[PDB]
Amino acid sequence: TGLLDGKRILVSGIITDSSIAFHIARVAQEQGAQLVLTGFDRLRLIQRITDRLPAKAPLLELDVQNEEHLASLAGRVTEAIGAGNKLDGVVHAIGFMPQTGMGINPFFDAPYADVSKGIHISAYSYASMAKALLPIMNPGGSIVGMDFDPSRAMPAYNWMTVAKSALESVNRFVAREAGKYGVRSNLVAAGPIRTLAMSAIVGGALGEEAGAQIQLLEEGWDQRAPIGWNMKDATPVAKTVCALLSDWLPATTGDIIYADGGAHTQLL
Amino acid sequence: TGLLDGKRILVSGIITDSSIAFHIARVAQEQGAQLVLTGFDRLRLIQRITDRLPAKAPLLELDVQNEEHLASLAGRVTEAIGAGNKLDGVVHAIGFMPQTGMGINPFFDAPYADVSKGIHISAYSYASMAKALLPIMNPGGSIVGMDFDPSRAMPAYNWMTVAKSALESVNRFVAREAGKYGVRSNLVAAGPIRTLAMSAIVGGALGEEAGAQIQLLEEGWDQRAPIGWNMKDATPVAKTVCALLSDWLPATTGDIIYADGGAHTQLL
Amino acid sequence: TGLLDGKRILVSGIITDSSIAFHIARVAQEQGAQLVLTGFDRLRLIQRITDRLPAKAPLLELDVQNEEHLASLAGRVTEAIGAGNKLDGVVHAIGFMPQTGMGINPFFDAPYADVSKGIHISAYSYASMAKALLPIMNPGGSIVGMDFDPSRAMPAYNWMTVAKSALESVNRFVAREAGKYGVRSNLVAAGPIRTLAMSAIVGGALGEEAGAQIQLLEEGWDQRAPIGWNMKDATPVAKTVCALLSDWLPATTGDIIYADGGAHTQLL
Amino acid sequence: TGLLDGKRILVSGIITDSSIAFHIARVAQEQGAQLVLTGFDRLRLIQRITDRLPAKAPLLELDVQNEEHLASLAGRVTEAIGAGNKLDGVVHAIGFMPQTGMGINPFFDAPYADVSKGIHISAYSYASMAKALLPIMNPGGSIVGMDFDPSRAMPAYNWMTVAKSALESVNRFVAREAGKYGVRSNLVAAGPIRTLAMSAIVGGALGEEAGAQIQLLEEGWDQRAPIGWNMKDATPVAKTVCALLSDWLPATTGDIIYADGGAHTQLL
Repeated sequence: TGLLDGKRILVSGIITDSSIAFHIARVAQEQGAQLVLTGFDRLRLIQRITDRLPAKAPLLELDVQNEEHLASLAGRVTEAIGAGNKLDGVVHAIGFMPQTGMGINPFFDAPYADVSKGIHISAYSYASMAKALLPIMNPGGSIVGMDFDPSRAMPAYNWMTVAKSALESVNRFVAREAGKYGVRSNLVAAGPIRTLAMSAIVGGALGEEAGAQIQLLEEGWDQRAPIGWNMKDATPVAKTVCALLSDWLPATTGDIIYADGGAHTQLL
Repeated sequence: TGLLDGKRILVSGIITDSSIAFHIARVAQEQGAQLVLTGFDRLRLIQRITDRLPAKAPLLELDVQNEEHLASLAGRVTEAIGAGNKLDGVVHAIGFMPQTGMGINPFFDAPYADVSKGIHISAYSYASMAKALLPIMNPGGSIVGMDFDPSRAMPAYNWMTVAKSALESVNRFVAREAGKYGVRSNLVAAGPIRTLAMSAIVGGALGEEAGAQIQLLEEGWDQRAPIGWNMKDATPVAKTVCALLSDWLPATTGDIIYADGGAHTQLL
Repeated sequence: TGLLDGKRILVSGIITDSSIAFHIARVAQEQGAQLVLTGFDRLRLIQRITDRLPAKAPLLELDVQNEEHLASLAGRVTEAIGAGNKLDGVVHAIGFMPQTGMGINPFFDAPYADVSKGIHISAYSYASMAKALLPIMNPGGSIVGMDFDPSRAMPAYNWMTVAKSALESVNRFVAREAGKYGVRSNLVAAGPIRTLAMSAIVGGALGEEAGAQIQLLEEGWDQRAPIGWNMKDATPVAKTVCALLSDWLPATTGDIIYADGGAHTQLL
Repeated sequence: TGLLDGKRILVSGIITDSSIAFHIARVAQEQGAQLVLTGFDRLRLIQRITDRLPAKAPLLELDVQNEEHLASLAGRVTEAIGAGNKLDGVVHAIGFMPQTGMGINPFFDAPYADVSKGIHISAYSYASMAKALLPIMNPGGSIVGMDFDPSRAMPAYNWMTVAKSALESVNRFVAREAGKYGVRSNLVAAGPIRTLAMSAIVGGALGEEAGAQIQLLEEGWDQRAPIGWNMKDATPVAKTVCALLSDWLPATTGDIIYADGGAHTQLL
């Protein structure tokens, strides 16, 4: 059976088999969910890099900045899951901020064009995935986005934090649209997960000054977290997203679940 | 198979079979948990109630304000669960504020003795129960208290709100103690549930003024909750506690999960 | 005498004489501030309106979306205030959301173009103005923007709420930059004031259907506010901004001061 | 002239001359306020300290744990300020947790009688004084308590933190009551300041480990604070308290002003 047994869940954001979305997809399939995966205009690129999930899953093209991809999402999901089936779950794990908005570009030097793209994909596309999929979501259904607690400013994250503040705000509005469908909308605020993107940042692609800043932020999590924080382990975070996809948090929406080791709840 | 399968879980606070504790225990059992219940005083009267549970559970005595109680709990639990066995969960679902500090009475008119007693039971006993039980908890274990979001003042909850503020703060310190045991500590902040004392609040014993203030409270909650809020139904709360008791929020502690229909995320 | 004696303060966002900006600027002047005003699209109507102010203040053009206006702002402000003088205060009271992102229009129907513009104006420009003006601010300086508590979703406000969420996040990052200059950055989270966007999609008229939600929403401030809320009266919010522009809140930055009658502290 | 000119302000909790409390009174007097002061057992030692204040103030006796002191205070305050004179401000700067609930003693080991006493003095007495004093406050008045951000758990502060959480809640409720008199109630959430029992309770009289763990705690402020935090300067806090005592924050109540260098707004 498993936690998500029977549930039809669309999972966006997988880019690598170390993506938070990939582990979310993984844990979901292990828990019996039936997935529909999405990846940007690169349904063929997500093809190479996800033949690694426990079960096969239809993969669909979605560039969330593409209003056509969005108008047709519901259409192709249905095609994918079977006419007469609906989604039980939607995982939005799409986050992106041009590195001009997050990494060593001064916070002030991030062009709005880039911030705006960061917010399009990171925050707004949450409302657009909700708009696209809510009509093909079952009551008791669950939308989950990925958050990184922006409630305090932090070095390097910069405009991405801004985008996550925006996303949290968007989440409470999604929940209110979502609740007309009996659907809940929540975010999972993850502690830092050193994946493909994060390790190059800390590896100094976005330079010494930002890698340092991220490293020192990211190391504060484990010190802070009463239960610690392994940034190399997406599983706790994937399991939390699946808890949100399950029927075990039936009265939470508009909300944020911290899967951060309890870091956010401790000063030091 | 069940969410909580193979979990040993202490549930405190079942005083009647409608109190969220009862529902927690019930769902916990339906999820495959082996319960140790606590009660104090009317212990033969509490076993009459816990007899209405799906499964037998040892009922131990525990006045949470007391020590031949608290200091002996771990021992008595260990005897109840057996040599070699530890608890995976602790549920604190004890809330008491003398009615002088409740909705009927002016905020300024609650004596400290009563406030103090209400905080002892509702907040400080959370630390007490963690102190008592942590030694006999398994890593990955989970302590959950019951919260009623006190971040905004509400009339006709008065000092109880204050007690829940205190609880929330206690929860975060407990988490930091619990983490040393690999153990989570969280609060489930429930929407308003009618019991036999929060029921006896609205039922008549509060008189017009406090009964109307509480109904205005509870009705706005349903309005606010994007997925709605059912005053009468403890299940969503009970499931949430169980989520928390499960392995599915392994990265959450010091924290609060709002099982409140999302009301706290919406202004109207 | 006067809170703001000797202080030079840039006030942006005066479009009207009822606008929070107008009253901030008036209060600042009554308090002995020397103002610089900025404005954009109807600059001669603006000059008419800034006349209704106790003292004349130069109006400089400033389209916050215009990077060249921004790049030139300090030098114009400086020529306006005389060389060797720097600003002590900056008021950002610019907030705008294309009404696709507000009022009667779905949250889901706002094109991103519109959300992006509103966030540009409402949130990003706060960092823009900080960037433009920090170089010409005195230590002990203050930058204040206008917030509307977006911590909880509400009907109508929609994408403007999201932009206010972004703005609060923007503000904390701006504080971090501003602090280098010994400058504070804070937001005043105002209760609702009727002017030309919390009253021109309001207006007690865009249907007797969902105009009702917003009416419920907005009359909830006065009712929630322990000291009440007067929607017609920008003075208390203007005074709050002035306190932040003063030296009387010298240890507060990256922060939000709620000038809302304490409504957001109260659930009902 | 003066910020608080004409203001009759009662200030409680002056117990050292290095206090936030002592500096609130000093700054209040420098700003024209006529003070009334209160103290309890160490009455010679308090009358000594308050002599260090630039102006004479009546010192009245007030054990906030004493319902006779409280039910009486208003009469004595009137006696000292003169019949038909009301207070315009009340400052609650009474904070005390017995040692077992603070610093080095585990959080777990604090007996409730200590916790209860700390909460009585630190939180409940905020409602006590408001109740004692609201009847003799002017509309336009202002009650201010001293907070220390308890939103996240930190080492050492322990049950003091819990007390602070409770106070924050108490304040929101005080605002309800107070708002019936035209009176605001707010807390100033100060950064760590080094007092007398902070040249003891972190200076050199808790241990070696409680003058380096509270020190490590407290020095993260100045790191985090965008405009910095001087542990030794209670003036920014005293001034913030006076802002709140002034008419410059007329729309804020039930609230918390963070005079903490903006530290709570920033993660690293």
